Amino acid sequence: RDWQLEKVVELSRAGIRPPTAGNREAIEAATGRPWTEWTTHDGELTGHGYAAVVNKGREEGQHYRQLGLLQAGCPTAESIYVRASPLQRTRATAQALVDGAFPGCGVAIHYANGDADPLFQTDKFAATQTDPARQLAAVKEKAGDLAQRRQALAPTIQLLKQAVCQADKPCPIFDTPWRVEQSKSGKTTISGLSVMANMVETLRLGWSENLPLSQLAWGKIAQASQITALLPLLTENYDLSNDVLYTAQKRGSVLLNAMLDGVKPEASPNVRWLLLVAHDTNIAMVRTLMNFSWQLPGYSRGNIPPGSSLVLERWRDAKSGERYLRVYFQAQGLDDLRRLQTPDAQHPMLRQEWRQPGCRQTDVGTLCPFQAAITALGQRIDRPSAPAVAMVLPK
Repeated sequence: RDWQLEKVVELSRAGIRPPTAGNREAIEAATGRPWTEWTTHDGELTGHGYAAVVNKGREEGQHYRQLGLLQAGCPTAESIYVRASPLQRTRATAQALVDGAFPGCGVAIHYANGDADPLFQTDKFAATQTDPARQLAAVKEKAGDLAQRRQALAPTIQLLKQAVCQADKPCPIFDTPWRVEQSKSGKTTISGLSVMANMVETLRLGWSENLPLSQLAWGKIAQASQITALLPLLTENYDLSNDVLYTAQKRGSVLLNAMLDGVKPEASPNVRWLLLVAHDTNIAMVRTLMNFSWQLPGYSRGNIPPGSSLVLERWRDAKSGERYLRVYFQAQGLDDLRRLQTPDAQHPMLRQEWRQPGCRQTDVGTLCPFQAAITALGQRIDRPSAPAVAMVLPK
């Protein structure tokens, strides 16, 4: 064996959800019409979502056993530690991953006893909140000419409008020019764009969910390519929120730091696989701190599909004993999620590997000298916003 996988650190997004309660209200207001009520409650992991996540977890359990990272059979405390954001959907997604990865092993997952995890709900902690003033300057600065940004996305805005608006009946959201706004809590948002993004996320999830076409966008969206054509609005909103460097630094540093320290030797806990299950906003902030941009086929730049994940693998050369870090983002394509396609040779997981000068191509993927990789991924971390977190939760 030329290469030995030593440690996995993984940050999964929650699986397929219906829109959140807030999303629903914004998007129904924005389109002057009610949207499909799913058989899943708003914000929770759909069963289809669980199915899709189980399928990824099953392949991943098989993959990592074959690579000798994981023991055969049921895992121990040394095999894996799963830590999920306390929301229902992330817990359920955590359960679904280990459900697939360790068939019948009743593997426990862990989450904070309250509603805030310092790794995830980072805006609930002193060290890891944005300063409103700074946040506004930073968003306004990346945004620049917002009228110019709206014009550039005009075609995509139109496709969204053709999909979600009734002819003859008003569609207010498409009429409001794009401004940076800031709520009393200091959350910034782009008027019009944000809610359009929310709409687009809901359509994508509806597609992925295997909703009937009649309940997705009233018959208007019939093929995966139509979802793909709408995703640049979602990319736009991410560019002006979660992937604004400053926001990523204040709210995402603690997570990236916990992730890099987790892939480091002598890590605590002593586990072969540290699986963190949280939200798209969290993945977005981390990859932005990693300065890791991806574009998977069928998706737009930076897109974070349901049940997707950012992975850090520490590998070891069998000859030299030198250590390498492999970093990638993985997801399933739109139709694959819709079809509950089990990933395999003819329908592989979509994947893009991070790279920098120094990395090398190997049988097991792009591998980057460890210390140079850890240093590079970490440059952008704000140390004061990266407190140490005990990775093993209580209870």
